Parts: sequence; structure tokens; C-alpha cells
Amino acid sequence: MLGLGASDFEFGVDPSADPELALALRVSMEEQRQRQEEEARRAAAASAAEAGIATTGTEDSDDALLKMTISQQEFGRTGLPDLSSMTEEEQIAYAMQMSLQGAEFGQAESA
Amino acid sequence: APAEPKIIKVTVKTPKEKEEFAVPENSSVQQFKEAISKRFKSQTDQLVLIFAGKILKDQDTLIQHGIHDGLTVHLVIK
Amino acid sequence: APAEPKIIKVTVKTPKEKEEFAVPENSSVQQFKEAISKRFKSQTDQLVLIFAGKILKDQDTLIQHGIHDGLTVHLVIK
Repeated sequence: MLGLGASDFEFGVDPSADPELALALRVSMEEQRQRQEEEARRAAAASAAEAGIATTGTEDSDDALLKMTISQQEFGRTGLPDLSSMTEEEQIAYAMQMSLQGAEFGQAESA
Repeated sequence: APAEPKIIKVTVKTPKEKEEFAVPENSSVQQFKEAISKRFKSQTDQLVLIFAGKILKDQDTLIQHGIHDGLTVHLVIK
Repeated sequence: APAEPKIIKVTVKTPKEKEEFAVPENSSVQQFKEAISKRFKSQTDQLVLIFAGKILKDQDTLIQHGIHDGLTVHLVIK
């Protein structure tokens, strides 16, 4: 039964029995979404500019195949991350990390 | 001024009104609470921050939550 | 030595190789990029320098960053 099951979501809907908190979190999530949209559209806008500056082609499908093929190869050959294979940002970041003599921890989720 | 810690502006929304606060991107929630508490003349023990769908407290950090400049935080006093 | 300008040899490091360029300590990043770009036959449009954990641009100066004789630089081509 829905009533007995999940305790009828008596408190599984409004944290601390305060619907306001639920709304605040919902809005917060929406605020992040709005910011995300701006960034998402920002990349699209920048990408469009790159497309306009550069030549136009319809080899999108072929490009996708290259990304998939290089992506799998990159993982397998992670030990040897060629600069050419990586993007300019990746190569730049690598040099920057070395400059700081080990920038950041370099590890995710310490354990 | 190539300083690592860059000041960020976060829009704090409260049941009374909304006010933007500028604080170091590497600042802690406790520091942010202090700034907000001053503006609203409230207490860090009565006001609670909300972001990313989670409540932010002193044990939490601004950058730790990904709160950078041009961000929107939800302040809840109660 | 500090008195009057002085020529310094900066070691530029590139993904292909590194080279040493002799230029006045009062050389600007723009001038330096031009010198490196000439030897490497590259363009300042894609030539980006790196030092002190910060990308150096034509808007900055070599001495301004502390670049002197024997100093090393991280050149990155886009």
C-alpha cells in the first residue's frame, strides 16, 4: 500500500516538515541550472564562432568515430599521453602543473 | 595582482530580501555566515545556507561546494 | 651589472624542443614571442608562454615576470 509503504512520504517530501526547505532546494537546483545553461550556451556560442571562422564541412559522423576511436586508445595508452593527442588546454595544464611542482593533490576523493 | 585567492560575489537570498556578498573564493562557510549575519544583523546559529540542493554549514567550504563568483545562495533564517 | 640595460639568455622550452635566446632584460613578452616564433617559425597568435605558474602574454614583460639571464620559460603552441 502507498500509505504504509514509504510511510506515505509524510516526511520524505518536505525536509524537517518544512515545504519551504524543499522549495529553497528546488530553487537552488534551478539556480545552478540557469548558470549551467549560460555556460552551456556560452560554449555553443564560442563553438559557432569557431565554425564561422573555420571552414564548413558535413563530416560530423566521421568526427564522432574519430573521437570514439581515440578515446578508447587514449585510455589504454593513458600511461603515454601524447601532447598531439591531447588538446592545447590539456598540454598547457600539464606544463602549469609542473610549474607549481605538483599543482593540486592530483587525486580525486582521498581515501 | 596574481593572487591565488580571488574574491567572489554570491547573491544571498533571505525571507527578508536578497543581498550580494563578496568574499574570497577559498573562504569558508563560517566566514560567509559572519558576513551575512552582519548585514542582516542575524546569528550564524539561526541562519542556514542552502546550495546545490544541500544545506551549507560551517563544516562546509565555499569552493568545496563549487560556489564561485556570480553564484546564488539560499539563506534560511529559523 | 644592474646599471644600464643588459642582454640575457632565456631558455624557451617547446613541445618539440628548447632553445636559448639572447635579448635585453628589458625585452617585452611580445618581442620575445617574436624572437621565439622566428626560430621555431611559429606565430604569436598561437604562441603562449608559461612561467611562475601563469601564462605570460604580450601584455606582460620579461623582466616584469622576473625573466633574466639563465631563466627558463614554458612555450606552448596552440
